[PDB]
Amino acid sequence: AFSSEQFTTKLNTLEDSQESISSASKWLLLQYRDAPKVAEMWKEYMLRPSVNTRRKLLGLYLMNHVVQQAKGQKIIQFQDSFGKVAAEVLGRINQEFPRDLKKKLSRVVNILKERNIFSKQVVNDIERSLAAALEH
Amino acid sequence: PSYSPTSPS
Repeated sequence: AFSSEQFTTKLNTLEDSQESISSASKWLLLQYRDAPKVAEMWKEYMLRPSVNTRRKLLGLYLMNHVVQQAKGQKIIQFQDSFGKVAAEVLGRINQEFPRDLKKKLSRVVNILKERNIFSKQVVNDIERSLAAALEH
Repeated sequence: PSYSPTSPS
């Protein structure tokens, strides 16, 4: 019935190619039922010290994809679930990722607030967390 | 191939 590590396995079979991310994103977008489940799993995975920066950045791309495409699907369930964990994950990666990677996530999170992907309540928390880490 | 937010698919 339920495939074990169905989400985890896909995260380890992705590439930095849009054709790859889209293949997993479109697969997740059809199963919005597990929105809160994949959201916490994503969060937990990126919080694991066993996950190298390569995998962290890869998983981050999948999040941007599903939350952005969710606008067309009109499924706020994804944005809601991923939004509450995004503020945490973004705050963590922004304090561990190098200069070259922080810049990449900057444009990723920028488009999220520019396109009003998440609620203003959490959006204001994400942007402030990024600035807080810059307070030394 | 490089992934950018403006080019997801």
